Amino acid sequence: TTILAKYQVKEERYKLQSKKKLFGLSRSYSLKKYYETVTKEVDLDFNLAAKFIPVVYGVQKIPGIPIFADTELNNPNIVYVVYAFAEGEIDGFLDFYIGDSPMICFDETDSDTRTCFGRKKIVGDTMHRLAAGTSTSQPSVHGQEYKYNDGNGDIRIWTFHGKPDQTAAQVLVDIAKKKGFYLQNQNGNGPEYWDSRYKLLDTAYAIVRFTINENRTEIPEISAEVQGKKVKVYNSDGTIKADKTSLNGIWQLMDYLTSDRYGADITLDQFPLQKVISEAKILDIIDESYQTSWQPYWRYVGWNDPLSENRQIVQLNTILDTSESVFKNVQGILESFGGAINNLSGEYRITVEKYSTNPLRINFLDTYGDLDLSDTTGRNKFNSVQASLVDPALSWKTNSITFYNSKFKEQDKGLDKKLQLSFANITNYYTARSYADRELKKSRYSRTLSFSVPYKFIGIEPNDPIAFTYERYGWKDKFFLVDEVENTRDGKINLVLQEYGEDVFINSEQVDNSGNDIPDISNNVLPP
Amino acid sequence: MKKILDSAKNYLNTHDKLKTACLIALELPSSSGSAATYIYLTDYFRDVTYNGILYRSGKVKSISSHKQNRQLSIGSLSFTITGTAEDEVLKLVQNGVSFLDRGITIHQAIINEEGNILPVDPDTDGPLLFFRGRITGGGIKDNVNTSGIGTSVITWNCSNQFYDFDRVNGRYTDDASHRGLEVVNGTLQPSNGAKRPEYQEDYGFFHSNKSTTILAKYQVKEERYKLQSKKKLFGLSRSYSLKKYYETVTKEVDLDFNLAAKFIPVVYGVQKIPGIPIFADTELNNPNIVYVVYAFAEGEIDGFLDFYIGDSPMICF
Amino acid sequence: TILDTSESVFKNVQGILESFGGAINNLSGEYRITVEKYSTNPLRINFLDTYGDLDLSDTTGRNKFNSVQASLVDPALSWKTNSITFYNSKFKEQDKGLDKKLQLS
Amino acid sequence: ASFRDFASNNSTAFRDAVELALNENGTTLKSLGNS
Amino acid sequence: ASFRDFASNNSTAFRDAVELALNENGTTLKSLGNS
Amino acid sequence: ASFRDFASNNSTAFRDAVELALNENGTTLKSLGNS
Amino acid sequence: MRLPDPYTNPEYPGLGFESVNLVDNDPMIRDELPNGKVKEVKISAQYWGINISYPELFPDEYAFLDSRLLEYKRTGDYLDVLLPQYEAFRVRGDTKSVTIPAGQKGSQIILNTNGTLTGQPKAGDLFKLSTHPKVYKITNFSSSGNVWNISLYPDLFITTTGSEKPVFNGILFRTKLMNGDSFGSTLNNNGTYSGISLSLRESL
Repeated sequence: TTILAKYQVKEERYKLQSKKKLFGLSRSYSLKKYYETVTKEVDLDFNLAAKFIPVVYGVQKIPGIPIFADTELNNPNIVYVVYAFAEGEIDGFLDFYIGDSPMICFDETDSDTRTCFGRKKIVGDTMHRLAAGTSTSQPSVHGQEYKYNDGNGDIRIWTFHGKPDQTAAQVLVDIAKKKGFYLQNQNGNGPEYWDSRYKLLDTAYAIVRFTINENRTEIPEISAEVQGKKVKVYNSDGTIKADKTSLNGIWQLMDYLTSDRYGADITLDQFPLQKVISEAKILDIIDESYQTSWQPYWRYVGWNDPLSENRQIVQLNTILDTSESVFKNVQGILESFGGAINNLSGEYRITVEKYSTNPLRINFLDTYGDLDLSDTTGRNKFNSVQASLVDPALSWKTNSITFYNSKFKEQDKGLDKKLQLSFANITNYYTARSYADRELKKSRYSRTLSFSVPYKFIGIEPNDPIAFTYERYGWKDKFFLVDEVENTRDGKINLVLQEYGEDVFINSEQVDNSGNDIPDISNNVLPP
Repeated sequence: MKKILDSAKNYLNTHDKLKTACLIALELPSSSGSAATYIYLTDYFRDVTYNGILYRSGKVKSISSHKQNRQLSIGSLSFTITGTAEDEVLKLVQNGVSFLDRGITIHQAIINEEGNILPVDPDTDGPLLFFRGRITGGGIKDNVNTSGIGTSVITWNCSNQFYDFDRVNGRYTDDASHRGLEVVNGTLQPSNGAKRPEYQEDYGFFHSNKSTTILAKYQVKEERYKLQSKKKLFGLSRSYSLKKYYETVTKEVDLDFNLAAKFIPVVYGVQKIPGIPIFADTELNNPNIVYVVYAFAEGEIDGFLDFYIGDSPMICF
Repeated sequence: TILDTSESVFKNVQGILESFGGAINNLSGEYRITVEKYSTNPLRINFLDTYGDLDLSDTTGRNKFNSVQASLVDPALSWKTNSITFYNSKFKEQDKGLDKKLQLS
Repeated sequence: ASFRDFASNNSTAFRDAVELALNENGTTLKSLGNS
Repeated sequence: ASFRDFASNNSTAFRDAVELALNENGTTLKSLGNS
Repeated sequence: ASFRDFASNNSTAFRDAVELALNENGTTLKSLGNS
Repeated sequence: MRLPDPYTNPEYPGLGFESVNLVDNDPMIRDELPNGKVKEVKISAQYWGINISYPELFPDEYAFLDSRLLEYKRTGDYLDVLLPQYEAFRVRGDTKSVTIPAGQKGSQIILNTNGTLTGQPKAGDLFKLSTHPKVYKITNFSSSGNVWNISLYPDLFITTTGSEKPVFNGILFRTKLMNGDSFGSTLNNNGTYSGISLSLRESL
């Protein structure tokens, strides 16, 4: 960092962008406090939490942490600096932000303001277009060199993906072999300055080479859009597919939970594969509210082929700031798709909210006689929702999703009550809108029920469908979802049910926001 | 000091055995907002007629204690119905019914020797008010004992207008929120969610999303996406410490990740506030002439006293 | 005053109060605004008119101060912060010269 | 006395009873996850 | 047991009893309004 | 009632019983010294 | 199983109830309204409770009794008892040819003897269905020729399926012991077990 600071502006001398901008708005925060806490850049001279390596699932933008910086001996204005992006075996780098302008320009509007290649809108061009020269929409290649000249200087990247068995970069080894590094000669070091031991295992990085000259007099802040760590997707038959990253939340959580390198080391033994596989398909249900054609930034929202469906109900492109606690990281991965880690009955069970046509029928005469109804309509029932997300349609800025409901305001005597939300791991606008609509629908059912059942009915777990039937009330097979379950050693099970509805899980039709994208074509000098 | 009639001041001083009844009048939780049905109830053993309204008896069991401090707080009250009426049970446990903003008024009535209401409140020449607020909550507690006597208690929860302390009522600078847009069949049509019915054809905040990015072109590299904090000092109480309080105070906020900086403030008296851009565009044949619109404050203001072009006001000190 | 509307209604009301005293009261039906004041005809309560219980509690520590220091946004400056600080010789003659400062904003 | 053991067997009730007096004003105990 | 109802009828006492053990050190419960 | 005096004589037990239900999740009462 | 008694084992006359307490246990959600009206809701099932007290038991009789009780505690089944005060054989005949039409719920019941039974079951006597083990109590009787209309205190637990047969004699309560946890017997110097008593309770 100190060596790199010499080739930077007085400002941004010792600074780095925050890895995660939005993290999640819950009852632990207030609107003012939550939106004031979000930071853009952190100083590296007093923030030891900014030097932790993040892990990315899906297409997300992350800053690069320098780990090496040195110039050539006889060409001191050529500086090699190494930035470590992300953790684990990533699919590749989609694009590189040299300053605040990506190498692949957004659309026609950004093309007429600077020297750029390809289009990120509709076409979905990727960085590999720099080497191939054709229209390519797939990530970089491990260890391949890319040449980018925008007219102000030459920049070469040498993208490296994470691998368990990486070899040392040949370019840096070759330079260090001939005593080519300036500070290597200054301090008298030999070939050991950079050697075959410099493997950098399990860490993706890029060796960006700068040619500082009359025009690019400073090293701009480097950021990249990675595609994320590959995850193991388990199939029902038994085969194991781990070749690409997955947007499914359950697979991302399973990867985070079974990794002893980052996170907790929960072995695959302590997991029922069939239950997890069945629950993944719940998040894999195709949504029919919007059309695939309505998303022009298809490549940069996690999708890989516009022809395919790519219309899953919940899709997550997440950044996990590894400097956080494991408990808080898991708690943040959940609450983005529902989810409830359960340690009952031995294994770790992942359960998500769902509707079933064959729930378990509990009559009140099957209980122990106690019953507590509690509906807190105040503080929990809302008529409209306002959400925010980091949308790649903009320059990874925040976009607000706001809509009202005329039926819910016709009810409640026209009272104005707004639900405030913020999605951290969702980047697709339509998915975020659907999730906000689901939360707004789910807020209208605020009524819980608690009772105890005998040892029989053993096996009840949270987020299970149960039909309650108490003839004294007007209840005949009323839909409930388990919220609290307690098992005693004397064969008594205490339950707390949460009321739900069928309408919660149907998707309302929406319109396309494809024409309301605002690329940041500023921050650069316009040509004559 | 809630003044009391001198006539009541004699009865409350001479008579020792006072027969008091609490007259409850709660709005029925209804599925829709149409009409306004009221259930009138009393704690007395016989029905009590007040202003021609028969407050029927036999349902209410107990009422809680209304406490009010000198610190702002929700005023919670809890009155319980029998729970074995089986006509009040269905109203509470009905499906698809909401009582988010249903009110309740409770009177404190004193009965005379002849069975009438002793006038106390001077303005109304009737009984006092015990509590008037909103219904926020509820529940029923069934307890079936396998040997003995079981009990069931329906408890309604009440509070004042500030029950939802985590509620942000504000006009966020956006078209979708200002006009209350909602998809009806296949288009985003304005609805009744707008604070006024005349807001449905107001396109003032139409170009507010791109105003900041367009404006940033004509600014310094710093202050590119920034805005001054609307309120600098907010108040030092026992909830803060000196160091924390004076470190929290901020001068400028970034507009690309602070959605709370796009809310419209309300100003009483002479105060300095920043302007939130809602439109910015140049002329066609004179591109160096740029029109930018800043929305200062809310409501009918008296006027603008001065404008700070940069950090220097137009009218010098 | 400036009311940052992004705040909650509850907190905005709680902040408008405590600037002039004030206590919103929902007792006796209506909303009543009461401020601290002195009266020459207060209501006379004798202890024999009570129910017999009585609790006296004086927390002089953590609540009694001899001097005050406050701050405000003063338009005399360029809307910057100005500090108002003054002492009291009588209150420090009492309390055996202890230095205790009240901090306000 | 032996009250500690008991309270340790009814902790959630204590938490709820505490959070029920802080909600009188705008304070709540779910604001500790930030810190 | 039936202790929950009781505690819900004496919440302010619980709040005060809690804040009386946090004042031993410099902690107090009035520092939640910020968050 | 006379429960206030008692609770004021057993405050530390209340504090511990509270902090024992907040540790179920990741919350704890030692995060008030910051504020 | 069967609780031993002088009818099953006449060689042990010490067995046999010195005093039997047939209690009625119907839990109810009773509520006393402020207006004077008392409202009670029946939800929990009703169950007869039987408190049996034994006279001075000699060692062999107590050996038989506690052997049977310990067999009960071992195999875990139910313990049937036959109250003798309700053993007045007031209805002769065989009840197999008596049909109870299906689809009947509530206290009332209609059964057709088809001219088979001789004797009228007066109010206060016991009644029990062939299939279900619940024991009812006749409160009123009215017959029009062969058809009998009987009103029972506890509502019919199960709706008649058209095959249940009336049982007007030899009615056994399917009970469970409630003194099992701590059941002691004292032996006097006279040679008899004194103060042997049972607190039974009908199950289901």
